[PDB]
Amino acid sequence: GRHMNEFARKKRALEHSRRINAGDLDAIIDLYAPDAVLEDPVGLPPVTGHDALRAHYEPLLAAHLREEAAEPVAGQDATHALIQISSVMDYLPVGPLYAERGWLKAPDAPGTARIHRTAMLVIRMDASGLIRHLKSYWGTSDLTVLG
Amino acid sequence: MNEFARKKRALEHSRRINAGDLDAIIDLYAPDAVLEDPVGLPPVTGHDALRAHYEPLLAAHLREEAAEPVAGQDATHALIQISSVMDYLPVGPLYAERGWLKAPDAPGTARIHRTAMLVIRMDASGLIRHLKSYWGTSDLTVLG
Repeated sequence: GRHMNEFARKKRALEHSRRINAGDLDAIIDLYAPDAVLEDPVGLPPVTGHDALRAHYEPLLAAHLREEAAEPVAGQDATHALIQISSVMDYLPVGPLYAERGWLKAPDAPGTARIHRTAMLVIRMDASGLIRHLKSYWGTSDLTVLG
Repeated sequence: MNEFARKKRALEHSRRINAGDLDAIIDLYAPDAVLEDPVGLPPVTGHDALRAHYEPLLAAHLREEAAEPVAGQDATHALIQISSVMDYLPVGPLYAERGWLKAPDAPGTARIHRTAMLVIRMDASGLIRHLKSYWGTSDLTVLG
């Protein structure tokens, strides 16, 4: 008994990419419901609630995570927006964790290498515009170690 | 199914739609496949309802251009963004009814553009168990 229209969900999905690029942690977290569930990537155990979300985004902000997002689409189901995201960030300090997980090799800078990743996000939003659930789909074949 | 395999099947789905052969598309689906197109509408399920879903699209000469897909680290998912164009008839009038677009001044030369993102769940054989096609009224445009 209340919901968010396609355009607001769409803009909201673009705002998530926007705030990630702006690098302010407080703003990124504000987009999530207090108990929001993040799967990044889908296939690994979910990150849930604000404190865990902060700890998830901090290393990404340290690696200077940079996203260029394509135009999102919307579901006709009152909650969803999907968006494709191309991303670049430094190998450090996240890369070694992706290496340990089995997702990529290990460059030879590594403090000058960068990582490219392609992902498609499935985003569930409630009537307040808060993200209740975000699934970031990307595999090892969507993960590349650049220069 | 490895990621590579999953990605290609996703691409193959767009290819067979473009080819226009009904049987070849349906052949990609598991016996109990579930299709949601669009997501938010009642699921289409079963061989016979899957055919009746794709038959008017084929008549509309639906063309898909697929972007590069991604795979989930979960052994089943591939996601793919799809831009599609089709003749306004015969499906347009359906969409216009529900208020998803405004009916054109032709309609015999008008086209329908659509942007969608698919979430495909496939079994070990590369058969589609579940396909969620996410597209909204704002992802739908009437051409000419």
